[PDB]
Amino acid sequence: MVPISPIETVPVKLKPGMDGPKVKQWPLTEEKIKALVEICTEMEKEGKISKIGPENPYNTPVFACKKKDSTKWRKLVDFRELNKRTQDFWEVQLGIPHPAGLKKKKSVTVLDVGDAYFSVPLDEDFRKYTAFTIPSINNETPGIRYQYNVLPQGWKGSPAIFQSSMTKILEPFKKQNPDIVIYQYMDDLYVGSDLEIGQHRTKIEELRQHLLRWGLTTPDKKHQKEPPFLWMGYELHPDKWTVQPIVLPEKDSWTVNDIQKLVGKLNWASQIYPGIKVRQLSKLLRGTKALTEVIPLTEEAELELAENREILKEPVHGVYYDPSKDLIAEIQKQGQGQWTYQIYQEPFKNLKTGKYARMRGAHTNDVKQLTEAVQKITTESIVIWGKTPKFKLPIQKETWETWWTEYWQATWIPEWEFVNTPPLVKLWYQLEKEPIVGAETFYVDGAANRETKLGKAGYVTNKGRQKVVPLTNTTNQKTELQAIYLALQDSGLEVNIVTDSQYALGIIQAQPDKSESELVNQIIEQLIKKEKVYLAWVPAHKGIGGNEQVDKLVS
Amino acid sequence: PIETVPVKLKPGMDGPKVKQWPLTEEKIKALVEICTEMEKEGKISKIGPENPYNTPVFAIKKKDSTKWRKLVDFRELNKRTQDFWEVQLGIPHPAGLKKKKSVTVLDVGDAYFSVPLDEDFRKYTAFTIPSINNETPGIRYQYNVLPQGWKGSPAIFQSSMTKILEPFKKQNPDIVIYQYMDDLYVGSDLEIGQHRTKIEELRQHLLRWPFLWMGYELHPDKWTVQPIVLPEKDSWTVNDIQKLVGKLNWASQIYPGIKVRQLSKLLRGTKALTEVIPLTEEAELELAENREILKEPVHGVYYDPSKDLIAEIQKQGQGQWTYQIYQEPFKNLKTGKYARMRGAHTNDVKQLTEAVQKITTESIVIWGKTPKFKLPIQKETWETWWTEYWQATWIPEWEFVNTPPLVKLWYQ
DNA sequence: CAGTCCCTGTTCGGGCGCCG
DNA sequence: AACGGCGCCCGAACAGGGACTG
Ligand SMILES: Cc1cn([C@H]2C=C[C@@H](COP(=O)(O)OP(=O)(O)OP(=O)(O)O)O2)c(=O)[nH]c1=O
Ligand SMILES: [Mg+2]
Ligand SMILES: [Mg+2]
Repeated sequence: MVPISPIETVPVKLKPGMDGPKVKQWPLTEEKIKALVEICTEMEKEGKISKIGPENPYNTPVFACKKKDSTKWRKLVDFRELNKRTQDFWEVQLGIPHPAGLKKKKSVTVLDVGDAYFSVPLDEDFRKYTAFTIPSINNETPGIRYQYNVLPQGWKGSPAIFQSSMTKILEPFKKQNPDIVIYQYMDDLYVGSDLEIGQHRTKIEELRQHLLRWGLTTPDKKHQKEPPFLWMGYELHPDKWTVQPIVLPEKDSWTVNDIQKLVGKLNWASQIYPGIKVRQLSKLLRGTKALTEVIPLTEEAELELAENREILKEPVHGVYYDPSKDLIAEIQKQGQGQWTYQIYQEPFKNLKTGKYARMRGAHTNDVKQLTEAVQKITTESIVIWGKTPKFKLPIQKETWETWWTEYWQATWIPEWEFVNTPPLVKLWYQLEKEPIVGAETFYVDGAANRETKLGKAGYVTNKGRQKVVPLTNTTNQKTELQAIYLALQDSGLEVNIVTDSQYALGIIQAQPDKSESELVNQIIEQLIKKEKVYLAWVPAHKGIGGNEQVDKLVS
Repeated sequence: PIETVPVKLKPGMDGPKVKQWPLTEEKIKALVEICTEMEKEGKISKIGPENPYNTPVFAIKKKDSTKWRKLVDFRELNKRTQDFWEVQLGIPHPAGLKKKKSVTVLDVGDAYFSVPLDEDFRKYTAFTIPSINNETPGIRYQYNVLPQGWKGSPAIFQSSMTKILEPFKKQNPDIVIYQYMDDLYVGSDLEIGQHRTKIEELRQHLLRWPFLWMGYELHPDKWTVQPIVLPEKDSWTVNDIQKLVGKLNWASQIYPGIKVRQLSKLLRGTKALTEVIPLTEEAELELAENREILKEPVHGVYYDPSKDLIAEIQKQGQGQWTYQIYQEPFKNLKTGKYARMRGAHTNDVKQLTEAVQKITTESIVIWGKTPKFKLPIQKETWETWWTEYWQATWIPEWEFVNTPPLVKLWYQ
């Protein structure tokens, strides 16, 4: 006969055709034994745990770990087999709150519900599926087995149920206090208002008593009344916020797992520290698949790590969001496919920073990557503030206009203005729209043998110029690119080029300025040196003009 | 007082599990206000995380409308109940709708909110309202009545809709009325004054039973087609002829009678691209014969009601957009071109969005289906912006392609 | 006409950061 | 040694189209 808590239960079922968990316990240390028998006894008197007998043919192992910055221990149930047989839940946690999206509040209070999962009841018909034994001695007493009447820590349904139960309890209080903001993340509650400090504590106590009606305790050890407040890993001051101090490891020998933790902290640090790079550090995490393998730091990876530590030396901070002012986002090119941005409302008062360094595609240009960075910032800004910022971009209006009007794919950038801060993003070469009068016409072609991987590449021109080059360990696609490279090498500043390669033409028409292919990078260098280039395509094997002639040479 | 028509998913398919995407502030505030009124009216009810299903939701504004309209992306749920709204209680498609001089589209989806939904099926209509900066967890609801945008709603309501439209159809035997999703397509050959008068009579006929005041007008008798046309120059260069042979060789996949023998003979040798080539007698003859074949209709091109419609769109530049609708490759059921739409010369995404809506509307009128689109755009670019410009109560299927224009086939 | 190849793209699961 | 959430950078598995060979 256990009392029923005021919190409405959540009906939890299991996947049909499957039963409950039946897993044997794990032999643990005697230190863990003297830290769980006291928990199952206190939760038994408080009604959070009931004792079962032989009528419960289930079992599940459990372990214990120390709480972060606390003398109290934390108990976790290894429900990995129960989760495989428990129904799926839809997670109501859609993201992580960010301090740059908080608005200025005169009074702020950060609460923390004590015994979060241990205060929300479990479904009645589901408590029988949570069976576990507790041996008082490691090899003497068999130990009486108990069960769970609340949410266990370790079950895949516990977070979703608590987050939904917490919302239902706060809904009447939020309806009675509309001007009070309550950021609700798991058990921690950020409460802010523009009320006076005296009147703010009044509503806080009202909220503490409102939650108490459903058995939710808000102790004083985790009650924060004085700034700075520790919230979501940040330091919340009345007029600014900053990330908690980030410590980078400094080992004399660097392995693989050390770099994975290093790049991770730098990614986390890049939300407020401007100009962080992880290109050369993550470049070391390629190919090698041994987390315990020492990797030497390259000269580029060392200079990158040095410049990041100097950025972390000076203290930085973000500000809060003011809806009465516009959102501004400004991007700079860091080089080598790296971009960094700042989002602010007043000059030099950054809400947050960030970086975009993803290299998508074998061949691309700076304009494509700038467009991708804009799209990333836009989506991030809608999550945090629910609106798109005005952009300040290091690209001329004329440059952007030339790109998007001539590109064959739909592309667009939201309202933006040009900011003249080098290095400016530009198009490094423009293909002509019409054939050039007076320029030599090169008919290029390449062929390769599928078996021997041998091939030829060459050209014929209207003036009688001709070349055929034998190639080893190549492909048809490579020989077609080589043929174009030959025509660019052997021509003047203005040249017309006729190819049948859809593959090659598709790469070059997109005006790439960088490539994972050395051959394409050499083709780009030639295209930049030219004054006029006209690429034309004809179908292969159709007896069309000089294409028929050069086809004979290379095949 | 109405028994719920039982609804079942297709055999071997579970409900939809699609994550909600981030919404702007004005859209979240619109949905919060809308859903609060729907809950007070019992149309939707709050749910918990034990419902593993979810469907994205956002809001739109129709053309020339300042009122927010809740829009659910039931695309996943719709194709998981396909045996219902196509086999059991399907809606016949009138072939005469596309022949009417004027067709008005009426949002009648509000009527679906009066019919209850099958209790065993309500869990599949779950949606989640997000919050700015994740201040609060998602606010989950499920539908208690027939939801707008679900293909099962017009099918279940069809028996009710038939009885409502029965006096009007008897009063006007010439008017063609078609129902697709939340919309009612009313077409007549009456004059513009007579048509809108008859449309208002239909509105009052529905009132005696929040977007019924709107009427988007169409003119399918004025809908044009964009055939493959060949350039006509006074002089021809080597480059002009190379492009022509390239266009004709690709067009041969559609018209098998196209020849390029005489035109290719003009390029014998290794000539400069800008050299003028006079067209021979046989070349003029072959080119003239090719211009006639491109006027003749393609052989064996007809609509198969069992196959899906496919739509390809090409960005031609300067606000020009071409498109083709087909079921089998090179068997195009319709080819067209749009020009000077909203966002022209400034916004590709708005233009592409407008083109998708126009093409879908034409497909609903002509065949009663929406096509699956092949969009010339990056997935991330489209998914960032398309909801900002969407003005329709339905959503078609789409995929993303990248085809460089090796030869300008549909627009010189 | 199929079956490959070459090449480029997306999807996904795990590594790490971080929150509870 | 547990659960859920978001982000990044990584590689393996897979898909899809031009193009060549039987
Ligand atoms: C940190 C953490 C948390 N949780 C779950 C359990 C309770 C809530 C909050 O945890 P908590 O605030 O640190 O401890 P809690 O149970 O609230 O008890 P108190 O220390 O607040 O009194 O999230 C978890 O399952 N695993 C974890 O590692
Ligand atoms: Mg707590
Ligand atoms: Mg070739």
